[PDB]
Amino acid sequence: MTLPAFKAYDIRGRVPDELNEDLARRIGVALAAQLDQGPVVLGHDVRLASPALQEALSAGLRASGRDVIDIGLCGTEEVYFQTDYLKAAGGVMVTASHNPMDYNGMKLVREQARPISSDTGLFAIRDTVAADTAAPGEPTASEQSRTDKTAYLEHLLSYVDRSTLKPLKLVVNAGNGGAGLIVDLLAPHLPFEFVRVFHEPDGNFPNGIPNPLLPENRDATAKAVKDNGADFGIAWDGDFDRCFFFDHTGRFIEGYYLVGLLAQAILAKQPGGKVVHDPRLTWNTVEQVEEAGGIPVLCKSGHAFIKEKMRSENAVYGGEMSAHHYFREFAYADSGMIPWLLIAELVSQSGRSLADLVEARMQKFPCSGEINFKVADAKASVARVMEHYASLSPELDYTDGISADFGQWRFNLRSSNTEPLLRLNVETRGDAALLETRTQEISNLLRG
Ligand SMILES: O=P(O)(O)C[C@H]1O[C@H](CO)[C@@H](O)[C@H](O)[C@H]1O
Ligand SMILES: [Ca+2]
Repeated sequence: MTLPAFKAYDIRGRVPDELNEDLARRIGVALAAQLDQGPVVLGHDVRLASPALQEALSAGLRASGRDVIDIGLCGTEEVYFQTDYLKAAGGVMVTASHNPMDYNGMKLVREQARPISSDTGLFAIRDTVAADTAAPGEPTASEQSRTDKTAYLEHLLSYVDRSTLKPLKLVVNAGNGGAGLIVDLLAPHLPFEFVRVFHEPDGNFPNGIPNPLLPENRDATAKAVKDNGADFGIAWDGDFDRCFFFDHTGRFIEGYYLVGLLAQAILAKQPGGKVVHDPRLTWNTVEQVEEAGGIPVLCKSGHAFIKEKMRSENAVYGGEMSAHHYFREFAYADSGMIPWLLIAELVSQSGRSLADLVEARMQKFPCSGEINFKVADAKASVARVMEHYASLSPELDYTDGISADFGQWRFNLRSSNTEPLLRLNVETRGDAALLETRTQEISNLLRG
């Protein structure tokens, strides 16, 4: 067969069956043969296995003559930023994002933090590793320990005018992932009062997997916000490349509406910029980008596609409805920290709550949120939906699965590139009853 840990965008597996130290080391040797010249930046997340996997990966790399720069415990965006900042040949983050306790993985980038996908070298690494039968060589290169985050921190703060910031009260929920360490390093430079929930890094995840979409993690943050009268709350996944917002009532804000709002914040600083967005949910983003003088640029979802469209278009900002936010000045990479700094500045400067900033957008373009399906025949399921609606003549688009625009409502339906699921997203023009009917009706066609 082929190695199962090698997914489309990255390496995800169960330790030690699909991913282990010998596989990691072999990945190190194979990566040395794919990169242009320069050192390799390594980082890892809080998971229990992640240091041992990094040590193995460093050994394979140094056996093949690449210097390693170990930046230690970190979030995924720091490997991206440090790879670009230090002009390294590439970087590797050991992490399993939001996945179960027995999982780990790796995200790989080349120069300027460009992603390595199955498309673009990750499957060439897989093939090399699959065949590499050789014995581990000895380290012929060094490992430098570069744990200082000053440049990263200074970079993050540069997005906001610190003298316009009000002493807002913010709940932060790191889910025992790694985000609280960055918060605690920024706190001395910010006027905010932080209310820290599930703050300490703990790879045993005592309070559960860092995944804010799970209702127990959701309710922990929503409750902290109401109990403390915070202005809003922020929660991250384990490696904090995803950021989720809660308004002052404790209400979870669908990542879709943050794309348009962050867009407007950015185009206030860089007028006439291009903004990259995905096709799942579109109408609110397009109108807000245009209202702000920007240019909306549609792109297939998935972080490797977004980053490339942004480079090739010189887009100032890009956003997915799955809580990934991308910034040109951040090596065209995603950050889970920049978003909430931008929102904090917006609230401070406008005198508006986060709830009021999004309220009218949510009523103007209600959406279903992402709904996932395991079905028997994904093709036959999709066929049934298209059959049922063909007599209404929807405008179709195949940029990313199927988008069907009916005028007053639309949906996107697409297979996942990382799970064997169908993902559904629906939205209407200010009609919540139509939203519910069409979402139930489509759900029925899918399952039946
Ligand atoms: O499983 P999917 O939908 O193909 C890909 C999923 O993970 C990616 C990487 O975190 C995200 O960029 C994407 O928006 C998300 O839907
Ligand atoms: Ca993540």
